[PDB]
Amino acid sequence: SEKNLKNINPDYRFWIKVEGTNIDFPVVQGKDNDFYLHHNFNKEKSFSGSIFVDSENNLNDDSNIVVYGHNMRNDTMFAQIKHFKNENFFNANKYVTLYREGKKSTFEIFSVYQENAKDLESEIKTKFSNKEDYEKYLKEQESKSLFKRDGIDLNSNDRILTLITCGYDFVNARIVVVAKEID
Repeated sequence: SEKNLKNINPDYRFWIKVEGTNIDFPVVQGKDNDFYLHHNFNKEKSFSGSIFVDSENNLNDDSNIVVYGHNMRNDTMFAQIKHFKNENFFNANKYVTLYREGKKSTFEIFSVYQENAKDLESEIKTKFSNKEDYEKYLKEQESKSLFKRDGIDLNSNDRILTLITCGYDFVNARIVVVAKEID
């Protein structure tokens, strides 16, 4: 199954499902963060692209796994990420699930926020010098959340997942959801 996928495209890395949403897709890694904006999972060019993980992510090492997706308002790709801007939806919907080499991992969402695309590009980090900067980065992501997730106990031992898609409230808006690995 995961093998089949890996065949149809070797850039495949994992499956993702976001609780509360129809997001339930394979995720691919390109050599950059442009290819898969403009090409589907068969690599055929396409307006809607694919879900991709940051091309500089080392999935084994990195403290923050960054995944990007189109929002074109039509219930495809990361479109429904928009619901997390709703306080009630946020309270009720909590978990993102990655399946990778036969293995399921679960992450609890603790932050949602919107931001200018360039601003965001310069803020988002996959790599970290040392534990203090990581901790500092974690507190900033949490502190930016539109809503508090109770009892989350965010610290420098955690591993996180960050999801980024288009927003429409202002020009070049991006919406961002951050989640911490649990269990």
